[PDB]
Amino acid sequence: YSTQAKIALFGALSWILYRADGQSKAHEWIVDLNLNVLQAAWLISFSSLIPFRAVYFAFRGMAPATASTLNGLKTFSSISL
Amino acid sequence: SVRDVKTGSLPTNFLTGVYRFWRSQNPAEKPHDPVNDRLLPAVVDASDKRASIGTWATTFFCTIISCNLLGLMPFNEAPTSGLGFATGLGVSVWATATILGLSKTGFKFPGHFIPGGTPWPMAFIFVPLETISYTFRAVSLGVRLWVNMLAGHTLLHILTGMALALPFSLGFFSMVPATFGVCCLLSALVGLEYLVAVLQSGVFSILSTVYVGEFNHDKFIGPAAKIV
Amino acid sequence: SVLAASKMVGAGCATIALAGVGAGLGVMFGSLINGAARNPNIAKQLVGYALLGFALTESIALFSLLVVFLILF
Amino acid sequence: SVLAASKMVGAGCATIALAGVGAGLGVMFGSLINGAARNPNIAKQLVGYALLGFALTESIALFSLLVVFLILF
Amino acid sequence: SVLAASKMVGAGCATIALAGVGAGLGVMFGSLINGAARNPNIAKQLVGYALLGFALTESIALFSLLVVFLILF
Amino acid sequence: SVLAASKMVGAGCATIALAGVGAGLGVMFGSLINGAARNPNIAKQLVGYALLGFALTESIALFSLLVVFLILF
Amino acid sequence: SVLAASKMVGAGCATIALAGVGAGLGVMFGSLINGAARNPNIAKQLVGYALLGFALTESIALFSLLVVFLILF
Amino acid sequence: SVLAASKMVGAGCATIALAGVGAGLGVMFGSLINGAARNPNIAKQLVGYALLGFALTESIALFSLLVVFLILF
Amino acid sequence: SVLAASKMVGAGCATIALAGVGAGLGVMFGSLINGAARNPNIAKQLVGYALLGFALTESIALFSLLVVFLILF
Amino acid sequence: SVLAASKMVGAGCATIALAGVGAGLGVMFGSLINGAARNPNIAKQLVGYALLGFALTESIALFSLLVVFLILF
Amino acid sequence: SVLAASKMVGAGCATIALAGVGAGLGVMFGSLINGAARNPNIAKQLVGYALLGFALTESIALFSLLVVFLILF
Amino acid sequence: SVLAASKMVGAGCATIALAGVGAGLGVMFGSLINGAARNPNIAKQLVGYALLGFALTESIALFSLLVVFLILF
Repeated sequence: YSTQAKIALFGALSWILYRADGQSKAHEWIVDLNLNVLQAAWLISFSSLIPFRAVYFAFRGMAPATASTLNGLKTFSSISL
Repeated sequence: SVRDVKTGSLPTNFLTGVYRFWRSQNPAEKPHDPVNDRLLPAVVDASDKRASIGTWATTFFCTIISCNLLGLMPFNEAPTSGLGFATGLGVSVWATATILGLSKTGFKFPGHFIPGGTPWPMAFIFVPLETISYTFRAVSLGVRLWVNMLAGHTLLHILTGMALALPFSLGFFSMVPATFGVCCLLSALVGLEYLVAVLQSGVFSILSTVYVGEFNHDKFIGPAAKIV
Repeated sequence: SVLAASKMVGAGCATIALAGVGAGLGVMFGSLINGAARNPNIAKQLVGYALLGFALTESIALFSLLVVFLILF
Repeated sequence: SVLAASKMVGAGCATIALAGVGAGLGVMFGSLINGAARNPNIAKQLVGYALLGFALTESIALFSLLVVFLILF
Repeated sequence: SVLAASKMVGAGCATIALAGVGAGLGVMFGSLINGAARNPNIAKQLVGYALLGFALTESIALFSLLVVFLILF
Repeated sequence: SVLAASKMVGAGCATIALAGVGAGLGVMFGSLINGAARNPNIAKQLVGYALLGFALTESIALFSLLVVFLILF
Repeated sequence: SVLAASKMVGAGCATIALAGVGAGLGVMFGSLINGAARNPNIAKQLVGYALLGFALTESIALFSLLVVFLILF
Repeated sequence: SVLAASKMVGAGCATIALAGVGAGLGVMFGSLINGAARNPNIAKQLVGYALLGFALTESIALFSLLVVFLILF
Repeated sequence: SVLAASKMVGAGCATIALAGVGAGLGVMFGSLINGAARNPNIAKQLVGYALLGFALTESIALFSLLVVFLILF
Repeated sequence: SVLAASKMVGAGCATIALAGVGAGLGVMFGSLINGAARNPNIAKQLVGYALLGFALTESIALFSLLVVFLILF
Repeated sequence: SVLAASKMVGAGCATIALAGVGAGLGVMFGSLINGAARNPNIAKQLVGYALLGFALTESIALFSLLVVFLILF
Repeated sequence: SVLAASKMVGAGCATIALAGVGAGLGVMFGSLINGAARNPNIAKQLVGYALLGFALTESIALFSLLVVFLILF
């Protein structure tokens, strides 16, 4: 964990503690605490549903500069002997 | 010397698929002759007075996703649920689709009346009916994004605000008759709210690309000497 | 205070306009599917026409919810 | 003050005209899609006819919201 | 003053006639598009027949708003 | 005077019959256009049948506005 | 005198049956036009069947206005 | 005497069942005409089936007016 | 005695279920006629299926008039 | 006793859900007949699918009459 | 106690959402039958798609009865 | 306390928008089945278009239940 990443660590963990404390001090608190165990139940389920080796080769085909391989210079018309 | 970017990384390939999609929504008009090496000074100039619609959409699409994606991150709430952000991008497309109309005419406000004959009291109501159907193009574009992130979120409180009551009024061991069927109902709305949040942006920005792309109609200025 | 009371009845009655808006963009999105049935070789134009009509149907949906918040707030 | 009270009930009841306006420009924009299904070679005329009928359907939508603001303001 | 009060309720109820007028000139302008689907070689006659029926449908729209202003003014 | 008051509420409620009259002569004039789509070589008979059915649909439109003026005047 | 008062509210509510009667003889007279589209060589039988169904639809229109005058007079 | 008063409101509300009965035997008599469009060589069987369904639709029309006179008389 | 009064209002409101029952066995008996249009060589099976669905539609008609007499008697 | 009074009004209003249930299994049993029109050689599968959908439509009919007896009894 | 009284009126009015849910899964199960009319050689996919849409239509039926028990209990 | 009373009547009246939402995604999911009838060789695009329109129909369903909880809570 580099210097730049640790600032993004407790710049996103101290966001949680700023905000998960902001869920208890509100009015409907247990309406909002059970809201977030349910909302992260799809963060779990999306991890084990999508095929990451098939989304990646879909986004590898998303751009024509990386999907189709290069055809710039054939090896004939480039030799010198 | 910012960063050595990888050549084929994932947000490089994800972004330029999006940008070549929105740029593909308003392509330039096929010109009135074969594109020579002398028509090129009118092709780079008709691609100059063209409004750069490809980045004005991707600005309003890589924001509306990344703001509504936070509505499905845990503990967080999407900033588009406020009225002060959702219609902050609602008027400012209808602003932008008006500034072009106030630029293709040269003036700063036209809108006056041209006369007619016997249907002239008939044609007097319609252009200030088109105006009130042009003014409500703004409010329609804003609140539509504001509700869909407050509609699936005011309900989803109360689905949580009832489903808890069955393990509250009844015991924790009593999940078998009803709770497991209801906890499957509640979870099946964040599955709905995911597909609304990914797609409300894709609606919102394709509306922006239609509502601007009816203003940048231009013409070529290379007919000066054809055959010689 | 019947002024702030009787606007709550017409609050709910105002949103019945959003019944037929729901029924409107059902047949509108029904014939999208029957429209792609005849020639799915070119149907991006038809969905490119389908997001036109949905945007003008939300210009009835929001056009009725302009009144509901005008009654409430 | 039932004068400024009872107009709030008929405020919401006035906008139920915008139900069938929503259902009207659904089938109107439904058959746009089935209309482009038969011959998408020429369909700019049909969308050029579709923006005609939407403008005359908003001459029912605004024609009912002429009454709503006449009741309120 | 229930005389000037109760006419405000029937004011909004009178405009519900403009629901089906909106639904009327939707299918009327729907089949305009399906009508130009069969033979767009000659369709200026059909739009020349479409502005006939819209004018006689506004002879229901104004024919109901004749009553609304008769109740109000 | 609730006698001359409560007839103003049922005044507006009486004209909601003119919703579906508007929706009635929409599909009636919709299929006029789809009717001329199949054979516009002979369609003066069909419009000669279309003014038959409109006259019998105004025998519902006026047949409901017979009641509205019976309530008012 | 709520007896002669409350019958005036149900007077207007009774005539909402004449909404769908209007919508009924619209599609009934719509398919008259699409019926003459297929074979206008013989269509006097179809109009000879169309005045049958209109007479049995006015046996719903008058069948509801039997109640309205029973409430009033 | 709200007993003999409040039955007059539900008197008119009871006859709204005769809306969709009117809309029912419209499409029922609409497809009679489209039914004779396909083969008018044999259509006395179809009208012989059409008077079957009208008699069973008046077994909804009278089946609702059984209630109206039960409320009144 | 609002107990025996207010059940008379919901008496008439209960029978509005018999609107769409009437509209239900219209299209149900409409497609009987279009069903005999395709092959009247064998249509006693179709009418033998048509009296099935009418009996299950009267299991909605009586299923709503079970409530009306439960309110009255 | 408005508690046992006002539930009688919402008793009748609760059964209006059984309008569109009646209209639902009309078109559901309409297309049964048009479904047997295309191929009556194999239609026991289609009626074997028709009793599936009627059972799931009575899971709306009883699903609304679950509420009516919950209000009454 | 109008608090526990007036929720009984909106109890019955809340279930009118289950009208069009009934009408929704009628045409949804109507076109199941017309869908098996075109190719009953492969129709287990279509019924495999029909139980998809019924489950998402009961996500409107229960989605309205979520409100009814929220009003009652 | 008519303020917290009269919002319970417009609570139930607000959800009648979810009638035609139910009827909207019935024909929307009806033509899904007729859409797979023409070419089930490629129908994952059509269901890939069907989950588009359902998500925009729930942008009417939740768009009306945004108002109901705004009235209640």
